[PDB]
Amino acid sequence: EFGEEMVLTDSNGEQPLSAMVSMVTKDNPGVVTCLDEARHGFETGDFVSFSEVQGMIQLNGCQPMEIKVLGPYTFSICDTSNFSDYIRGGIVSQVKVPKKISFKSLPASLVE
Repeated sequence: EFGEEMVLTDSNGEQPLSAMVSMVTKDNPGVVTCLDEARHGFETGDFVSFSEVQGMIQLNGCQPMEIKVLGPYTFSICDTSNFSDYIRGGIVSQVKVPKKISFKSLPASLVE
């Protein structure tokens, strides 16, 4: 936004990605925003979980969900109408959803 760029020391780097919640709506889907002092790194289809929320904790205790990116600091989440109203707290991180070579074989097949 401005020309400045702070002058602190190194903080971010390595390890998974994370973000903070500045404001979220209780809709289906709902539109949430990120913290000015934070950056988002998820695309339409990624997954995120809740950390320490006030009121809207049910999300954290219900496994991660799928997000939607509307903009740089704008984005939506799954249906959050079946939970309490967001009061405070709430950290959005990037869960480690399955991404390995998982396969299943019910029948038997040795040599065709």
